[PDB]
Amino acid sequence: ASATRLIQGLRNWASGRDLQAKLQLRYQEISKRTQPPPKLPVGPSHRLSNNYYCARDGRREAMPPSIVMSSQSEKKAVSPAPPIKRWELSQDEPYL
Amino acid sequence: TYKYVNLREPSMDMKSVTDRAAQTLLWTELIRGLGMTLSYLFREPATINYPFEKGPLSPRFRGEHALRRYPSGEERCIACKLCEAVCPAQAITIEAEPRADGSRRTTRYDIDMTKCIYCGFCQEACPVDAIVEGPNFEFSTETHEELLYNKEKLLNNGDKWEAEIAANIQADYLYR
Amino acid sequence: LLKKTTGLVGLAVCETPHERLKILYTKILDVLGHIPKNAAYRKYTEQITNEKLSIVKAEPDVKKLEEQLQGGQIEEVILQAENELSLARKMIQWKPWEPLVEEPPASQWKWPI
Amino acid sequence: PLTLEGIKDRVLYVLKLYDKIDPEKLSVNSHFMKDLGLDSLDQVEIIMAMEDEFGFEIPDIDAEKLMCPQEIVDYIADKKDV
Amino acid sequence: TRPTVRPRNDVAHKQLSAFGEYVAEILPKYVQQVQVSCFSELEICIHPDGVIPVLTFLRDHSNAQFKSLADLTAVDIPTRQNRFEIVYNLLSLRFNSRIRVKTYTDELTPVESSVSVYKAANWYEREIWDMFGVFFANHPDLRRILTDYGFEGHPFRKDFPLSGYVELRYDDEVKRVVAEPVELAQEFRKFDLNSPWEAFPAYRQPPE
Amino acid sequence: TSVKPIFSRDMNEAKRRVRELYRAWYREVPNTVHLFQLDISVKQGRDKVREMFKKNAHVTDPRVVDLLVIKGKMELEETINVWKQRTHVMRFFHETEAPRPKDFLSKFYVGHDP
Ligand code: SF4
Ligand code: SF4
Repeated sequence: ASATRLIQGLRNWASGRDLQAKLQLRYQEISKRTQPPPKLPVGPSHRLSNNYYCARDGRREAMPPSIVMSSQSEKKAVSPAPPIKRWELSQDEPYL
Repeated sequence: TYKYVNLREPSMDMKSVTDRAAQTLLWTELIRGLGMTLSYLFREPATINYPFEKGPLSPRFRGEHALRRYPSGEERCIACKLCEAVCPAQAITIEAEPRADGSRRTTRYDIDMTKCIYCGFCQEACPVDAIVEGPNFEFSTETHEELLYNKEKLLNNGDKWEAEIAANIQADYLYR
Repeated sequence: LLKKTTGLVGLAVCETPHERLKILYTKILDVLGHIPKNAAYRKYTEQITNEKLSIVKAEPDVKKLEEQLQGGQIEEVILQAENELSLARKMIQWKPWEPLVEEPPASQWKWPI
Repeated sequence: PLTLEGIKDRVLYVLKLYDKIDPEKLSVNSHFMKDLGLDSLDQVEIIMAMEDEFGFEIPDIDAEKLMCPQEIVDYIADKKDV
Repeated sequence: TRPTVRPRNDVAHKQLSAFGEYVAEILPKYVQQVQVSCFSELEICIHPDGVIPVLTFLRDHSNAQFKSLADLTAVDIPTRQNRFEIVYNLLSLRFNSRIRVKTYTDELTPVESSVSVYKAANWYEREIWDMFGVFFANHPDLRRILTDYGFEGHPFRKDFPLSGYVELRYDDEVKRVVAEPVELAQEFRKFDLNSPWEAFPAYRQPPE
Repeated sequence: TSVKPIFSRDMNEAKRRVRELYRAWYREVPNTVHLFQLDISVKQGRDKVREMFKKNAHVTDPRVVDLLVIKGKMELEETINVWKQRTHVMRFFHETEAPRPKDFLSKFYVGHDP
């Protein structure tokens, strides 16, 4: 920031870009190193009622894998999923 | 939702062909690169004056370990061995017995700082804020065994750095 | 219209994709006739090959053929028809419609142990 | 390859360069395994010493059947004119 | 069960189950089990004689196109007599799906190498040789890839100890880094962490 | 008891492969002593090869000795091509290791190992 206007103009000319609007050295625009204390929010399970753990038990709703075929009509051929939709080219900047 | 890098067919009129031939014969992009290097010649460098200037750190920083105390001088560690149960390097070794007033305290509290991965799981596992990981990172030794800390070294680090450790915990305990 | 590039590296642009797909699909069906009728590979591959061949014969355009064959570019549709032909020629040799060669041991796929 | 007696003498010279075989018991019909008391790998390195001397690669099927110096000189003769 | 439970993908579960039926009835010579997990992943459990037909089918079939070998893995399970579980993770770019192909071998039966199906497999099954000892027949260059050159044993087997059997140091007498039997200044402290109470009743194995 | 073979159908083909691998090592040992510039003699390295081959002399399973020949070819390939260094080749010769107590009484004197 302390560069004189001659060096600043020379530097902007040789780069081709305005370098003072976007300086890579940080100054007083950054956040203060001393912050106010937060008050963090709690999750949706911080309730005093209707909050039984068996009604929100993630690990216990996992089941063993359903065995489709085991060794102990004119049905349609299937794929593992539908085919992937063709990507559209970028409207923002296609390089076209 | 996709873009084509390098799918440009160049113009073949005499203007653009003479542009590209002038770029070849007169080295225009090379002077562009010289100009960008010259632009960094006249910037203030990003160099800090270590050791007289220090790199910026946050209160969460995980440096040298320390065993803390209550504001009475009583040490906080009550020998519960959660920190060596969670220590992913098994750098922590703890023995314990009831001391002479019947209190649950440690006799051994070793941390091999050369096993330690400095991940702060011990300070987040500790239920009484006893083991913390302080701000000291300037503790390089000259011998390997000077980094095999026993309880006396960790209590000296706690007594040494408590004025700073307590303020960093004061700044960061509401996120924890 | 002469597509300039497929975009995929090493995938050459096919000048006549319709005739190439017709030759590949009828050649898949010719090879696939050498498999027994109760083999599910023959039935499923005749099914999808007849569907793709009907789509190829019913659309003179190439772009709409790409949008309704639903398989990317037309040259990689050609490549997948080639791969299916090579697969059918290998499936004749393997004979994988036969019964199971061996049962596994009794707790082989039992997880956790 | 010129004379058979020279081939047999050179086979015996290779076998007396080999240290584990007693030169006293070393005869033309002295068996390697049950007479001289040799391991199979001893016989394998004996065949390799014969290949080093006579300059031709003896394969595996016809080196296992070489259990005495007479079999060795008969094999070297049969793979040549002599 | 909204905010904290992972939402179940029923559409992909039904689709992968139908495709598992498809693969099981096209290749009944080798397919032993087909199972879809609760988080919608399809496993095909095959006989090891059909490594090349099942993988070549999944690579080349018009309703499969699993052109990408994501990963190839052995898992050592010592209580099974075919203790090594060779896992093939395949990726379809055409149908935007993944399939798991699993087969088995013990220490002595070789698995047929799959570099004719996926050239990605060249280093993977070589790593399986290096780490487990599973020999892959008709491999181009099968040798070690990750362990040291004089290394004895296969480290990812579960009867192999954590620290191995030998350790290195420099020895100034012979001017050479040497291998000596391993001695720890501090032993790796084994923690019996398993709870004596059952965690998942849905996974309870039936008693004898 | 019907198992798929590796290379050998029975033990005679297996011993053929053991024998060819031993021939290959025996030819290689002078080159290994030269280009690694080992401080051993050629006879000493050949005795070590014979020791390593006699170590596995009890095996009666064709698949196990097929794998032993395969791992011996891998060791040979790492030794002919200079992939091993001098240290990896000299790790067969346990030189810095102290001689272990052999009889009952010296093992009793030093410690608790049987
Ligand atoms: S920071 Fe991590 S590795 Fe270091 S002592 Fe604490 S828990 Fe162990
Ligand atoms: S977790 Fe804390 S109180 Fe518990 S043993 Fe470790 S340092 Fe002591």
